[PDB]
Amino acid sequence: MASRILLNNGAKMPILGLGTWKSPPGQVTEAVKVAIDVGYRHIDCAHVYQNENEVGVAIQEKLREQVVKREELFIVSKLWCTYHEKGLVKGACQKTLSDLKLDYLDLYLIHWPTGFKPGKEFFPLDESGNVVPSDTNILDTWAAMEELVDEGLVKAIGISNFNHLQVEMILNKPGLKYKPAVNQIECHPYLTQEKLIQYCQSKGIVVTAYSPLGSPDRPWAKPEDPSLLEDPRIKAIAAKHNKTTAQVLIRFPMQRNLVVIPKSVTPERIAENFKVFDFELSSQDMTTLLSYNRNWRVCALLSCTSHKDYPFHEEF
Ligand SMILES: NC(=O)c1ccc[n+]([C@@H]2O[C@H](COP(=O)([O-])OP(=O)(O)OC[C@H]3O[C@@H](n4cnc5c(N)ncnc54)[C@H](OP(=O)(O)O)[C@@H]3O)[C@@H](O)[C@H]2O)c1
Ligand SMILES: NC(=O)[C@H]1C[C@]2(NC(=O)NC2=O)c2cc(F)ccc2O1
Repeated sequence: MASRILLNNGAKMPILGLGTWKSPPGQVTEAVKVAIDVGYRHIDCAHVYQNENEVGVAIQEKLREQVVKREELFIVSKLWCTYHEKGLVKGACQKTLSDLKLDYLDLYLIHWPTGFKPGKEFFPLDESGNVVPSDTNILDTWAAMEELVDEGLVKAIGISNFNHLQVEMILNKPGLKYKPAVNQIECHPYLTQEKLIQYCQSKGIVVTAYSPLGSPDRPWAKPEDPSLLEDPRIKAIAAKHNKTTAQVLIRFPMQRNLVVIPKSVTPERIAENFKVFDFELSSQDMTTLLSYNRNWRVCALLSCTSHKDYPFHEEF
């Protein structure tokens, strides 16, 4: 299968990337170095993950070592919710660039459609405990993102956790200069997202699937939540193809024409997770995995359910 998908900005994005949420700062430099050594060319980052400096140390080393050229890498980061104000977006991008040791990003995403009050706290909640919003409109945030393209700091802009109509708001924004290239959303067999994927693909927007393994290291997991890596039905499909459960869970979105970004800091698993271009799931396998949908989310942003722009009220 082809390793890179064409974006609506004319650049090609690797369909397999390395995730870095929850990767410890003491382990993520080695994790990104090993990932680049074994073939990965896309790294998914975010300022709110608090490890971009350490990701940058790895990228910089592999670039200086001439293990890879900058043009061959596809580096993604995300604008955090406390920087939606027009006057804060460039600084937020520039801090990410400085941390990552880069002079441009390949793709910069609005991390959530929800803007929060600016300040040192990433989740600034009022005496009572609810997120304090910003009044900045997300069409104005989008215009600020478009300026980053026109200034050369980013080659592509996109969105993340946007529901279908929020996508629609962006796409219908008066004066729209650049369409979003990507919508990065949670997607796996327990949250299959057919409606939202269809809408986005129909518009030339590429979808990236996050938490493709079900995020077993998510901070709020409970023993009684479903577990994709332990699902006997998924292990059965993996056994049939002589692959691991993780490899099936990574190959599944690839065959829906999605980009996928599994996280690991374990060198053996980083390597294993990339070995997904040598087998094919059947259509029957694909439909069977889709049938496991239960609308179950890893990331529901539970402190923001009353924000004007909370995304997960809408069906899709
Ligand atoms: N846009 C957003 O709002 C958003 C939200 C969530 C996630 N994301 C992105 O998506 C990435 C992936 O999602 P995620 O971090 O939630 O979870 P994930 O990729 O679904 O799962 C990560 C977990 O799976 C384990 N693991 C990886 N490979 C494995 C294998 N081959 N066998 C067994 N276990 C394996 C990892 O363990 P070890 O690391 O210990 O090996 C880790 O505990 C993130 O890191 C982030 O980059 C973005
Ligand atoms: N479940 C949620 O709603 C998650 C999302 C998230 N995970 C992720 O990758 N991007 C994100 O917003 C995350 C990351 C953080 F550093 C802090 C909070 C948090 O809430």
